[PDB]
Amino acid sequence: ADKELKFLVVDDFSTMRRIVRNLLKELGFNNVEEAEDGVDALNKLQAGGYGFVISDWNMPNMDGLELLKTIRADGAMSALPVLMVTAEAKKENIIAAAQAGASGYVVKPFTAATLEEKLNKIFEKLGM
Amino acid sequence: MGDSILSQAEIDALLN
Ligand code: BEF
Ligand SMILES: [Mg+2]
Repeated sequence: ADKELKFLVVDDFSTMRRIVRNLLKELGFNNVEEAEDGVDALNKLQAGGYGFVISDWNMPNMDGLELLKTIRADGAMSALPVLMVTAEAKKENIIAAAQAGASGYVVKPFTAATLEEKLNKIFEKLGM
Repeated sequence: MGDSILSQAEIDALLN
């Protein structure tokens, strides 16, 4: 992907955001903004310019699944890559994220390799 | 009864 690709990292705790932001930096992506929940995330996405969303599941105001679903139903964001990074690992939830159109799913705690791997596969699709 | 938890590999099968 283009190194100027703009990312939105959504989590209600800074730890995940820092980890993800730093791994993104290691891969060469510095254009990264953060949000603290689904609503906060939607306010920034509506501002436009975003090219990739990575977000937690358990968050107040609007969780990750609901965020994913609104993004997928929005004519201006419907194809936005949405990679879930969350501690949530129960099967019924994994299946739900998949049925709602999640672009990928990484379980917390995750290694640097796992994130780069998942990210790169989504990136390949963005190129075709 | 216990939960149905999926590993990262099982998750990769349908999401990654
Ligand atoms: F709060 Be996230 F789902 F880890
Ligand atoms: Mg073509």
